[PDB]
Amino acid sequence: MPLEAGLLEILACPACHAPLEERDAELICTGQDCGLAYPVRDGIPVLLVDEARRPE
Ligand SMILES: [Zn+2]
Repeated sequence: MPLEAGLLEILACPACHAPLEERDAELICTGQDCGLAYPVRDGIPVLLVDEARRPE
């Protein structure tokens, strides 16, 4: 009962599975219901919905 992987190189949002767009030091969610923004902290990206930031 192995967990699904499907190439870990595939880009997909944390929960709102959809295309992601990198911008400078922040990541922007792209897709139909996407639009959330995730800033990089200490060189580490944020994949938490609660910490996700809304469009400026
Ligand atoms: Zn997304």
